[PDB]
Amino acid sequence: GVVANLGRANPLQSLIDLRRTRQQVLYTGRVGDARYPHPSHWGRLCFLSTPDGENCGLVKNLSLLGLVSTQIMEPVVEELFDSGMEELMDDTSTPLSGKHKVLLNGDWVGVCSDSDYFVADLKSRRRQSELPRQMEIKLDKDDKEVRIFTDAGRLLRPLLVVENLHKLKQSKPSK
Amino acid sequence: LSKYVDPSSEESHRYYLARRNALEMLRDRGYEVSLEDINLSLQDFRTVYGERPDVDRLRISAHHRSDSSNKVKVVFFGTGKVKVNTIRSVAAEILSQETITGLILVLQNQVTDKALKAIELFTFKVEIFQITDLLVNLTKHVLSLRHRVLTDGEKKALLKQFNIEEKQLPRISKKDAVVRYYGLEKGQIVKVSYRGELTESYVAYRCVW
Amino acid sequence: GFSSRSVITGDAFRNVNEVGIPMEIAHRITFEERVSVHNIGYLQELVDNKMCLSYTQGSTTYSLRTVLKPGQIVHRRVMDGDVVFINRPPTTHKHSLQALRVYVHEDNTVKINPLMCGPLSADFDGDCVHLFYPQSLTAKAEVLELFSVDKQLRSSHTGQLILQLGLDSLLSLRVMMEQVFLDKASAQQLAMYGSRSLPSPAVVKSSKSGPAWTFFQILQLAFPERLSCRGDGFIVGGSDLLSFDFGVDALASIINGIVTGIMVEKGPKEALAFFDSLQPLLMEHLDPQGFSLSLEDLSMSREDMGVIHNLIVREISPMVSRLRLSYEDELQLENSIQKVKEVAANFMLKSYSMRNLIDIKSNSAINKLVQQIGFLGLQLSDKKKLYTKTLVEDMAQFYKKKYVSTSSSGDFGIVKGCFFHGLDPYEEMAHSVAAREVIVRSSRGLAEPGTLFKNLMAVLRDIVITNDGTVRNTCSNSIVQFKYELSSDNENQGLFEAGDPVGVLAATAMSNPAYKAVLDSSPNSNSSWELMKEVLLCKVNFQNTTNDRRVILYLNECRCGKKYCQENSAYTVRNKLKKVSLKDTAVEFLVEYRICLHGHIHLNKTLLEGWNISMQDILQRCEDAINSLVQKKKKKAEDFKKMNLSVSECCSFRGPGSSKDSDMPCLMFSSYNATDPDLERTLDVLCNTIYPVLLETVIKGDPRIASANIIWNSPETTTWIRSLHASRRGEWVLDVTVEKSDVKQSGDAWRVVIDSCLSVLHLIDTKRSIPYSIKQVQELLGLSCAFEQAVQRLSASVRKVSKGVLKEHIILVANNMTCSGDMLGFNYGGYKALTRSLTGSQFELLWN
Amino acid sequence: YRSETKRNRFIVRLSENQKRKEKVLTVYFLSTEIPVWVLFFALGVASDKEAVDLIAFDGGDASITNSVVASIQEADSVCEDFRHGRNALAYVEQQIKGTKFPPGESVDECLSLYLFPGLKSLTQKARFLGYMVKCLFSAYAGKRKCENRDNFRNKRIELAGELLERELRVH
Amino acid sequence: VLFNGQNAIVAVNVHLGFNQEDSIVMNKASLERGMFRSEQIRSYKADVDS
RNA sequence: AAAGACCAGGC
DNA sequence: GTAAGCTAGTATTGACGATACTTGAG
DNA sequence: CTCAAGTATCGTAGCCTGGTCATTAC
Ligand SMILES: [Mg+2]
Ligand SMILES: [Zn+2]
Repeated sequence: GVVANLGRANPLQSLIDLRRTRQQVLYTGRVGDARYPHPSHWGRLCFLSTPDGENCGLVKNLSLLGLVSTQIMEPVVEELFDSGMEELMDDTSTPLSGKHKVLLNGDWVGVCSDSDYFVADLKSRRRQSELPRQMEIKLDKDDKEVRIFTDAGRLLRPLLVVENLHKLKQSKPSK
Repeated sequence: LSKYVDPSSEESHRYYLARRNALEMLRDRGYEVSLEDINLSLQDFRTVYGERPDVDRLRISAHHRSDSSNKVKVVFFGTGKVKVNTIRSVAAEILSQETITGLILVLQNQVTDKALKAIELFTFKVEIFQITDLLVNLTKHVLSLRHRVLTDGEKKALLKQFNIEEKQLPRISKKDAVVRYYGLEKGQIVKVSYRGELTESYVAYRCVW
Repeated sequence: GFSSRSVITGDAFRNVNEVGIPMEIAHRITFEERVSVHNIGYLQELVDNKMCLSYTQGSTTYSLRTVLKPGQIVHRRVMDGDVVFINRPPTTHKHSLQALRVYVHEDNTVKINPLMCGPLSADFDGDCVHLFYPQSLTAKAEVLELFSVDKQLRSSHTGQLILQLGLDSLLSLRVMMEQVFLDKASAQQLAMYGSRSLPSPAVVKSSKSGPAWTFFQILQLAFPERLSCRGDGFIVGGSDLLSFDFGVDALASIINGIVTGIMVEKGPKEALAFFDSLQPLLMEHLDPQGFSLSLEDLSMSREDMGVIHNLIVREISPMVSRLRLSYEDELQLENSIQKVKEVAANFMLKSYSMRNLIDIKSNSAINKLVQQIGFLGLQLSDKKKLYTKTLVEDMAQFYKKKYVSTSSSGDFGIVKGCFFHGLDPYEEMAHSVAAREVIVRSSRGLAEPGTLFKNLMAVLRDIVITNDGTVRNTCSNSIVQFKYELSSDNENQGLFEAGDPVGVLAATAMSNPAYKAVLDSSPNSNSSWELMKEVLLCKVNFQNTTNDRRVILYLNECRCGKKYCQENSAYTVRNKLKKVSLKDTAVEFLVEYRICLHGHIHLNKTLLEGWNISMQDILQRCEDAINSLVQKKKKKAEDFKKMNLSVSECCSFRGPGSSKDSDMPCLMFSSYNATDPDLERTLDVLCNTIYPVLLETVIKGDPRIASANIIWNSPETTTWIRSLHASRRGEWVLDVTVEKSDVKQSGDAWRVVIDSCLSVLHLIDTKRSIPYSIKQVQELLGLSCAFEQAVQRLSASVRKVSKGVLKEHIILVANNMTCSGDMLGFNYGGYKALTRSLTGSQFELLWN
Repeated sequence: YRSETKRNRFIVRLSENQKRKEKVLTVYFLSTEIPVWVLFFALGVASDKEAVDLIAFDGGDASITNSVVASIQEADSVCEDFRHGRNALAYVEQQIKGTKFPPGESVDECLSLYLFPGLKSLTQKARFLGYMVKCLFSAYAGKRKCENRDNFRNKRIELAGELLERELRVH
Repeated sequence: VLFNGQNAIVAVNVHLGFNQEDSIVMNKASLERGMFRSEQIRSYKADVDS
């Protein structure tokens, strides 16, 4: 189910044939909740439009402001120390209670003591264009963990940042 | 009673219900058995036979109502797993007794595939039951219907009308509830008239096959 | 001979048995005729006018695209008055083969009368039909004689008519009923369409206006001459409509009574002539008035919407956070939301247009309007849906996340808005899950009717009413039934005759409500198809499933005639039955050193008291079971040689964590045969053999009953599994379920419920309690009782989906199931069983 | 744990490889079932107390303590004193090398190649194994949820570059 | 080019029973003035060796 | 020729 | 000759009925 | 020395009509 034909009946059929997504399954007809909307589709896949034949729910359509991320080619691990991240030492004798673990694409690269300053400083340095724009930072309070993602294939969307939103008044409303 | 539980033995009560079930099935089959040997309480049963009753002091049952030579017995059993040598020895003493035309073997926990062929050779017609099938009377249930067996002449007169040869009829199997409750052989034909608001005034005829 | 596919459109002004055929189709299809006497000149006219396409004299097919002698074959083109037969492609259309008379037009479609939509189950939204053209003359006779519309007028699935007044005709009759009188000009304009003459006016002169007819005199303009019949709400005498009582709740039934009066005494085609005169009259009546609907029809007021929202936030939302946490048996939700929906429908039928455009008594069509005007209702639940419970938990957490403005202000599965005012994005996602589940259930789930129809036709194909009248199989020549109907004999003819294929009619009358139920996929139409599959798909081999172990227990009536004493007997037997084990009371397992190692099973003090258990009870109920298990199956169980038990209300050993400090109840145990030189193997035996078998010991109740819950029943089904007891309706029942480890062969669950109910059996209604599954009733009560119960269950399930199916097909199905001797199913396990156990050639013509 | 190379798959399982055994921990690395305590002492840990420090049980939870002492006294029931110098490492030599299609490497280069690529020292690989076992024990006690593959935070989307790379490697 | 159709003036009314079962009725004069008038081009292809 | 593969319309 | 480099070597979305095997014990 | 059974697999699981393409050379 990988390569399809491009339709040219009107320009809208060509537009929506280029914005599809598929979950391929083994025997079509016995799947789990694959055919249903999940609440993690919000803002990134349409929960109203889908086929009704055998591919009901298995083929999705991108939302309007939806973006697929791409791989970041610059190294990012050495600029994490500037926000309050420390090394992972080699003694296997020292305990690390209270510290949160940081994980870059699943690889454990360090710890951080204060996690509600590390994340808020990484996010502030991303909003001033010295960290890459497609970098995902997730703080996890229950698992005591900070996950960072820079790989390809993640679904993104734009949002307004409220605390920087007062910087329009002083600007000029040119488009 | 609204919240009463009987603080007595259950096994005497089980043998009580099973023995009155055996008596009921003989009386509704047609043989003459004593009234109020059915209709007696649980309490006077416990007075006459106890709370943990012995099985060989059973009710050796009676003979036919209109006929004389057709007589029958019952045989109760012990709790544990059974071997057919017991059944052959008790059958030797049964045929030594006076005369019968059969008996009802009420078993307890198991019958053996070696047993049914080793009771098949005996000189009368006996039945095998189960002690836990004989608690509720199935012909006292509300959904039960009459199964009046018709005579051999009425079987001939029904086969007269439709020009049929008894294996083109609808059947009822012999390992059925009412078929063993009345002890019917293969080839008899029974009728049943249905009451019920979609099948009222509807009768059926089945051949035991 | 030939076939043709085309798009259908409608036409109300031609006759019911007429079909309009496009000219491009008609001029390329031929009919063959054998030229002989009485048609030399009539066919010569046709060949002179170049209307015969082809010819064959002898065998050599010479074309004409020649004079006529008697004895060759002319192939002429389709013209007005011929007979074709129509069929929508029979995906579900099992009985839709109709014979129609041809007229020709210039357009591209096939035109049919709008009364023929329901006999074909078609509509005009893109449907195509196939027309077939009969060439042989005996085929023309068979088509004209078996499948004409006047021949097929009374249905063979139900007892009703295949022709019913529908959408615009019924609306025209309703608006003709709400105003009663008509002036002279419109009455004479309508009288132009009647087949009879217009009567004198009912009102000759008022001082206000001129003369005026009533609408009964207009409706009588379609009758035949000298008609005099009678039904429920009408009296017709002397071809005059004398009486017709008020209603809109009765009107369609009164029209059906008038048509069945005409077709019981009037002619060879008079009911069709009645329809052919009535329908264009009603169209021409409605046309100078119009009928529409505005936004005012769809806008409930602010007051009534406030009452709807107040009834929701008062009643529905605090209950739905209680009884949904319980299991499936609490459908009180549906009754309460149906009460609020009744309130909404009573509000919305104040608008005059909306009450004329629906069927008020219908409920599937009245829920759809409540969803538009008022609330949508329940959209998410985790009972018998095709999605899992993790989706429902994710949606509840997402409901907490998105309504950060005062979360838990209602429930997450209830939508409060309407379609007319618009949904939230959250309500749209919740509604979209429910819509997706209905769509998937309607598309993927059309394989069980597809299997059922195949296995139904495979067994019911060759069952015919014979020439002597007995319903018989023909491949084995065995009697399935002695009579098909109850009043059919050789003096009185009936709806069915000799040679009728009653097995195929039963199979199609069974397959129609299944396909209708799955194509709807409502909760009611899902439950009905479940109840139908539980009868039609029984299995002759024992599968010991969940329903096979279920038993319904009834109770007696009126301890000493005191109030509130039947529920006491119910819990008396429940407290005797219900299983609770030692691990349901254990909290910790503490091994002690003081021979040397001594185990301490610790307990909970409170749940002993809340269930009335003492500790000597637990010692007895452990000791008897452990001595039985060291007696039964004697190998690898010699760990209980001289193992010891002991009991105490208080031990207070209190290992390192979660102390109760006093009267933590304890079952100490030990061992004495394990004279070991090491403690490490003693810890293995006391923590890996004894402690497993001492946890699953049951202390109160019977060890074989898995569950025994109490249901109030009283489902206004009036004893759903009882037939003749009383006019009582409110009995409480126990639904006992046995553990899987005890039922080995079929019929065991009744045997172990009655034997475990034995010390309390003086309270249970012995003559009424039954199992739940139909094969278990067959094992308990016999084959005739199973036959009657299968009829009684199949009738209820089929009457919930499609109303009025005749009893003859159901009784034939239940007779064919139980004809082998034991009740079989319509699957492979039943089919191979009987297969292993086991018109044409009806008459002959000749000369005289 | 998955990665690019098919020789990088690493599984920790909590099950009964057998009465009524306590559930123990097993490692499926390089198609070879190894006890996890042997792999702990092979990677360079010195004591059982610092190994259960590497797991960091968060206290209590007697099922976790029962499983770790069962895995210890099952590790001791397979190798005779694996804690002594290079006994466990020799054990994983003879356990890796006897498989179908053994890798062309000694075990030290096998660990530096196919065990957790992206980490530097064997100390860090022992710490990562302790974190993995902590995640399993936290899911066991009901404090963590299992992953469902319908939540799109567990999914990546492959377009023309990802598909064309895979197609071009074959040809 | 996201929208492909016309703006038609719609009435909601019965028309002699000709718009039942989801049928519609159209205007002759609106169609003759060019509403919903369509052009269609089909291509027929063939090949030979050279 | 025959099958695969796709799409659409129904059921 | 293709067997589908060797390719893994279990190490990732299906899930039930339906038929066929290696136990203990009368 | 055989039933049952606890796995061990097999194999079908929506179905039918339309229109279309593109079909390993060795
Ligand atoms: Mg349609
Ligand atoms: Zn204690």
